[PDB]
Amino acid sequence: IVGGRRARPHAWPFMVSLQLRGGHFCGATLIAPNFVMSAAHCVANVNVRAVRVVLGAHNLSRREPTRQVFAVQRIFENGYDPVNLLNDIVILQLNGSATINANVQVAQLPAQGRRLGNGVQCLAMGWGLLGRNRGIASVLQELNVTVVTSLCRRSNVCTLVRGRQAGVCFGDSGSPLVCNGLIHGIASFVRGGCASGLYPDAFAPVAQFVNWIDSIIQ
Amino acid sequence: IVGGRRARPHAWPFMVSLQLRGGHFCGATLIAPNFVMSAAHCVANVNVRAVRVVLGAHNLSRREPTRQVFAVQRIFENGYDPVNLLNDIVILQLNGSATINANVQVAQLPAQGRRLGNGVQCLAMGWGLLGRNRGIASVLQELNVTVVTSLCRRSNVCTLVRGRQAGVCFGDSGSPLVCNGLIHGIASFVRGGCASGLYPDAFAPVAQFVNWIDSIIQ
Amino acid sequence: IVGGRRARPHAWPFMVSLQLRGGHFCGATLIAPNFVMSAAHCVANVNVRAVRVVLGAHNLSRREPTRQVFAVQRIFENGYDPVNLLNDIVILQLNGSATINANVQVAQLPAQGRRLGNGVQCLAMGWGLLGRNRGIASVLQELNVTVVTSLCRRSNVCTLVRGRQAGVCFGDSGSPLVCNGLIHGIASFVRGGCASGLYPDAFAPVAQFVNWIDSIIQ
Amino acid sequence: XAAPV
Amino acid sequence: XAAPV
Amino acid sequence: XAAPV
Ligand SMILES: *[C@@H]1O[C@H](CO[C@@H]2O[C@@H](C)[C@@H](O)[C@@H](O)[C@@H]2O)[C@@H](O[C@@H]2O[C@H](CO)[C@@H](O[C@@H]3O[C@H](CO[C@@H]4O[C@H](CO)[C@@H](O)[C@H](O)[C@@H]4O[C@H]4O[C@H](CO)[C@@H](O[C@H]5O[C@H](CO)[C@@H](O)[C@@H](O)[C@H]5O)[C@@H](O)[C@H]4NC(C)=O)[C@@H](O)[C@H](O[C@H]4O[C@H](CO)[C@@H](O)[C@H](O)[C@@H]4O)[C@@H]3O)[C@H](O)[C@H]2NC(C)=O)[C@H](O)[C@H]1NC(C)=O
Ligand SMILES: *[C@@H]1O[C@H](CO[C@@H]2O[C@@H](C)[C@@H](O)[C@@H](O)[C@@H]2O)[C@@H](O[C@@H]2O[C@H](CO)[C@@H](O[C@@H]3O[C@H](CO[C@@H]4O[C@H](CO)[C@@H](O)[C@H](O)[C@@H]4O[C@H]4O[C@H](CO)[C@@H](O[C@H]5O[C@H](CO)[C@@H](O)[C@@H](O)[C@H]5O)[C@@H](O)[C@H]4NC(C)=O)[C@@H](O)[C@H](O[C@H]4O[C@H](CO)[C@@H](O)[C@H](O)[C@@H]4O)[C@@H]3O)[C@H](O)[C@H]2NC(C)=O)[C@H](O)[C@H]1NC(C)=O
Ligand SMILES: *[C@@H]1O[C@H](CO[C@@H]2O[C@@H](C)[C@@H](O)[C@@H](O)[C@@H]2O)[C@@H](O[C@@H]2O[C@H](CO)[C@@H](O[C@@H]3O[C@H](CO[C@@H]4O[C@H](CO)[C@@H](O)[C@H](O)[C@@H]4O[C@H]4O[C@H](CO)[C@@H](O[C@H]5O[C@H](CO)[C@@H](O)[C@@H](O)[C@H]5O)[C@@H](O)[C@H]4NC(C)=O)[C@@H](O)[C@H](O[C@H]4O[C@H](CO)[C@@H](O)[C@H](O)[C@@H]4O)[C@@H]3O)[C@H](O)[C@H]2NC(C)=O)[C@H](O)[C@H]1NC(C)=O
Ligand SMILES: *[C@@H]1O[C@H](CO[C@@H]2O[C@@H](C)[C@@H](O)[C@@H](O)[C@@H]2O)[C@@H](O[C@@H]2O[C@H](CO)[C@@H](O[C@@H]3O[C@H](CO[C@H]4O[C@H](CO)[C@@H](O)[C@H](O)[C@@H]4O[C@@H]4O[C@H](CO)[C@@H](O[C@@H]5O[C@H](CO)[C@H](O)[C@H](O)[C@H]5O)[C@H](O)[C@H]4NC(C)=O)[C@@H](O)[C@H](O[C@H]4O[C@H](CO)[C@@H](O)[C@H](O)[C@@H]4O)[C@@H]3O)[C@H](O)[C@H]2NC(C)=O)[C@H](O)[C@H]1NC(C)=O
Ligand SMILES: *[C@@H]1O[C@H](CO[C@@H]2O[C@@H](C)[C@@H](O)[C@@H](O)[C@@H]2O)[C@@H](O[C@@H]2O[C@H](CO)[C@@H](O[C@@H]3O[C@H](CO[C@H]4O[C@H](CO)[C@@H](O)[C@H](O)[C@@H]4O[C@@H]4O[C@H](CO)[C@@H](O[C@@H]5O[C@H](CO)[C@H](O)[C@H](O)[C@H]5O)[C@H](O)[C@H]4NC(C)=O)[C@@H](O)[C@H](O[C@H]4O[C@H](CO)[C@@H](O)[C@H](O)[C@@H]4O)[C@@H]3O)[C@H](O)[C@H]2NC(C)=O)[C@H](O)[C@H]1NC(C)=O
Ligand SMILES: *[C@@H]1O[C@H](CO[C@@H]2O[C@@H](C)[C@@H](O)[C@@H](O)[C@@H]2O)[C@@H](O[C@@H]2O[C@H](CO)[C@@H](O[C@@H]3O[C@H](CO[C@H]4O[C@H](CO)[C@@H](O)[C@H](O)[C@@H]4O[C@@H]4O[C@H](CO)[C@@H](O[C@@H]5O[C@H](CO)[C@H](O)[C@H](O)[C@H]5O)[C@H](O)[C@H]4NC(C)=O)[C@@H](O)[C@H](O[C@H]4O[C@H](CO)[C@@H](O)[C@H](O)[C@@H]4O)[C@@H]3O)[C@H](O)[C@H]2NC(C)=O)[C@H](O)[C@H]1NC(C)=O
Repeated sequence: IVGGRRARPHAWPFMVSLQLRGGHFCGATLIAPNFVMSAAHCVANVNVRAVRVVLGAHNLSRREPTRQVFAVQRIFENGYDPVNLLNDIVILQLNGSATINANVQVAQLPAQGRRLGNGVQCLAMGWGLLGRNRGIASVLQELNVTVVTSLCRRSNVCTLVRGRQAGVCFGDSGSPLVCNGLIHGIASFVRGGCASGLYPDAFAPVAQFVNWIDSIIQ
Repeated sequence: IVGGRRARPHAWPFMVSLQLRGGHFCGATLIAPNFVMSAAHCVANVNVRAVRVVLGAHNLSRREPTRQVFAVQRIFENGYDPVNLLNDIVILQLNGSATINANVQVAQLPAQGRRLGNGVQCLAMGWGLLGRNRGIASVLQELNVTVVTSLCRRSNVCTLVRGRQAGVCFGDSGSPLVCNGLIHGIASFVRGGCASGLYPDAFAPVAQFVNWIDSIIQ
Repeated sequence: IVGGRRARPHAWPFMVSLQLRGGHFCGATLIAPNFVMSAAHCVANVNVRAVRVVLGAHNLSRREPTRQVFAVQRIFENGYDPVNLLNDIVILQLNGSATINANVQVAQLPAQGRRLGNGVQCLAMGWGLLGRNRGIASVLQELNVTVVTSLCRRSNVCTLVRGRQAGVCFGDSGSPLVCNGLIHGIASFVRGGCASGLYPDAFAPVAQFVNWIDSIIQ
Repeated sequence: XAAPV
Repeated sequence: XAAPV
Repeated sequence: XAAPV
């Protein structure tokens, strides 16, 4: 997240951090106690038998007792198209089931095919790069953004921060877009670099998947 | 335009600004009173029934009486190839015909297949991003550049600003390259990011199209 | 090279600079007195009958007597795949044979299929862009980096500079990765831009080619 | 540009 | 990298 | 993102 602010610890306890030996590479959502939802592209070409799913994280550079670490048992994809960046969703079934508590809770999804109107105020959030030089976040960042249908396709949900250059960056993929309490996007892709100020960012439209996610978490 | 300067108001009155509900997304040229020429990629995947073509613009963030607003009635493409970025030209026939005047005049094209020698001093111009953080331009920028055949293909015209890092950026697409009074390129694409200092920028070679544009404006 | 330091003159005398009329576009290695090894992508779409191979360079912006200039007589490719960036190797047979001396010597390659363990300390080096604004290098830069198998495929060798944002950039392609005295990579590609701090950089794995390079230099 | 993040 | 602008 | 350098 470029130009966002430090979230309040565990102010979003459905927020997951997918990690490899060295560190965070993408974000995810706790959609069930034993399932997480992220961006397909994040695990397409990773050794998923190495990936760690860290729940209850806040300051990744720190040591937090708060945290619960799983491993992915299985992946469910729904026809990612890497060359058009279509259906950039996955689900990751964990080798366990977490302990729901204050710092780890399950997100609500919207209803099947709820379409987001232009103008809708949402919150984008991630541990991705803080900007064209500043590295990846230690502390979870959150960003106020708006739904924009211009410069977008209908098979994404697109956000834009008007009048500043701010938005999602590398490693924010997989991360939720929470609109009105409900998880409307997953962080897929940027145009022009991050924080272009011109092109909206693009999120996999969760409400277009919901019935699929449902038949998989029940 | 990275590292260019503020043009003089209406110092280039063939310069167009293509805009969607929020703002400028690419530039164009007034080639006839009811036609404009831009970069195919600029409208490939836009709702062209939303696009606005603003003539007689200078300081987009301002309100100028000077301005004339049309809508595109029709598009004429000549075999854009999005994966090689070949033939990145379009023509946009407007729902009207503008009023030619001091702040809105029709550009001259060159002759069919005039090839630009290496060394040729030209002027690149646009309301695209001013640089890796500074946003899009309010005030039309213009940049002195040179034709370079190295690091180029023959199916582009390529420019380079020697000894500084300067050049075209996001939203400068569609915008003219005016060489010797005549419109030789359209702003297509950059390599390495904008203003790399290493790779030339690439423009659709207008003189290779001219007979096509001619059979369409007469 | 972003965030590397000035190498000591001719401290690496196998280092080559491939140049076109205006200047350096990629690096190479002196693998034999009449052969050089670079990144396929560097000459795929260049007029190789224009390219200059400058040996014994240090401060490219200067005039150095030290230097020996050849032209490529022929290219040997081994199935570059530009769309997956697979086999990004070439060999360039020079119109002569250089004079081996203190400022021009032949690199050692490793053995066929030597695989590099995670953790291996190496030296990356190049005259490519010094960073998101600072241009290309005048003076050869060198950078201490580590082999990382995460965020990588097996058909590359990948490096990462931990705890800073540093790494290879545009024009560093073709350039050697020298590990333990031996040439283990060629500079192919970056993810996220240069110096992302998140994604490793990727090098063509020379030890996977060696028997091929051998049947061509003997 | 489209870069996947 | 080639990004269309 | 993969840009060839
Ligand atoms: C499923 O799976 C899972 C996972 O797995 C994994 O992954 C995958 C992918 C694969 O790879 C596999 O193989 C693997 O293994 C399981 O489990 C899990 O595991 C993981 C791993 O194993 C984990 O994670 C990690 O962990 C860690 C730990 O470590 C350490 O230890 C030591 C000893 O103890 C120490 O010292 C340190 O500190 C650390 O820590 C810990 O410990 C401590 C102590 O010290 C504790 O504390 C506490 O206690 C005490 C007593 O007295 C008291 O006082 C209190 O108060 C406190 O203090 C704590 O600390 C702990 N920790 C925490 C909690 O945090 C960790 O640490 C890590 O982390 C990290 O962080 C940071 C950042 O990086 C850093 O700095 C650090 O260093 C580190 O690194 C991680 O997390 C996990 O945890 C687990 N999980 C759980 C348990 O939940 C399983 O089993 C499975 N399941 C099934 C099968 O079903
Ligand atoms: C073709 O088509 C066209 C177009 O269309 C469109 O587009 C497309 C795409 C689609 O979407 C459709 O649907 C659409 O609609 C047509 O027409 C055109 O239109 C357009 C739209 O409609 C336009 O544009 C726009 O416009 C505007 C206007 O507004 C306003 O108004 C109000 C009331 O009036 C005001 O208040 C304001 O200011 C504004 O302005 C105007 O007004 C005023 C007044 O105030 C004026 O002034 C003048 O007057 C007075 C009286 O007394 C005097 O004093 C004098 O001196 C002066 O002052 C002026 O101002 C006006 N304006 C101008 C000129 O500028 C506008 O405004 C807009 O703009 C913008 O700018 C900036 C930036 O953004 C901002 O700030 C602002 O706010 C705004 O937004 C635009 O431009 C146009 O114009 C039109 N065109 C013409 C007319 O040319 C058509 O019809 C067609 N054709 C055919 C069909 O054939
Ligand atoms: C193979 O091939 C090769 C190559 O070729 C080329 O390339 C190709 C690609 C194609 O294009 C073709 O066509 C071409 O041509 C051959 O050969 C080679 O060549 C090249 C070219 O030709 C070369 O290079 C270049 O060179 C140059 C030279 O120039 C000049 O000169 C003048 C007169 O001399 C002068 O003035 C100046 O300075 C320069 O230099 C030179 O000279 C001088 C004098 O001044 C010298 O010095 C010395 O001497 C004296 C006497 O007294 C004494 O004192 C001493 O001490 C000293 O001083 C020197 O300087 C020289 N130089 C040098 C060495 O360096 C050059 O210069 C150039 O460079 C550059 O650098 C910089 C950067 O850019 C700049 O600044 C400058 O300006 C310049 O530009 C270049 O390098 C080469 O060299 C050659 N190589 C050899 C010889 O080795 C061949 O033949 C062939 N082979 C076979 C066929 O087999
Ligand atoms: C940027 O984005 C954020 C987030 O965006 C939203 O949420 C995300 C998740 C997505 O869903 C987006 O789509 C959403 O837009 C936007 O932030 C929102 O701002 C609102 C105001 O504009 C605010 O709503 C108003 O809240 C009033 C009640 O507020 C209480 O209670 C609610 C419910 O619990 C709580 O959410 C509020 O934050 C606030 O909570 C209390 O706060 C105090 C102070 O911190 C606490 O007191 C301290 O507590 C500590 C505890 O240790 C200690 O004890 C201290 O001593 C003590 O002082 C207290 O404990 C909290 N209570 C509880 C129970 O937790 C409502 O009355 C009001 O309603 C009325 O007005 C609205 C506006 O007109 C009307 O729409 C409405 O109909 C009513 O008329 C509002 O609801 C939101 O809560 C806030 N949302 C979030 C998630 O923070 C932000 O607007 C945006 N900015 C811009 C620029 O876009
Ligand atoms: C960066 O790029 C720019 C632009 O590049 C060119 O143009 C673009 C569009 C592309 O086509 C590129 O391919 C082109 O290269 C380059 O700028 C050019 O610089 C030239 C000098 O190097 C200059 O040419 C010389 O002009 C002399 C005459 O100048 C008059 O008249 C012409 C024609 O009208 C006009 O264009 C000039 O600007 C100048 O105009 C007068 O200016 C004065 C001062 O502003 C005005 O007076 C003021 O007016 C206001 C009005 O309200 C008020 O009344 C004030 O009180 C008053 O003082 C006056 O009104 C203007 N008159 C008119 C009628 O408008 C020629 O004599 C000279 O020719 C001789 O020399 C040349 C060089 O040796 C020879 O080639 C030639 O054969 C002759 O020997 C030149 O033509 C260009 O006009 C200028 N082009 C543009 C479009 O600006 C620039 O070089 C470049 N820099 C570099 C670093 O690359
Ligand atoms: C960043 O990377 C660099 C480079 O990385 C390595 O190399 C590249 C090419 C890749 O292959 C990578 O895989 C490699 O990792 C790393 O730099 C290395 O640091 C080492 C120390 O950590 C150092 O090794 C130790 O060297 C001792 C002997 O040193 C002498 O001799 C050797 C051989 O000649 C030479 O390489 C050394 O630099 C040093 O050379 C002498 O230096 C002096 C001072 O400059 C010279 O004296 C001056 O000379 C001028 C001449 O005009 C004038 O006369 C002045 O008056 C005079 O003072 C002198 O002339 C030089 N002599 C010669 C003959 O040239 C060893 O004893 C030691 O071994 C012991 O310790 C090791 C560590 O525990 C053990 O492993 C080992 O078993 C032994 O126990 C080491 O070998 C390396 O040389 C150096 N490599 C390079 C290429 O520079 C660097 O570590 C790294 N940093 C990090 C953060 O990752």
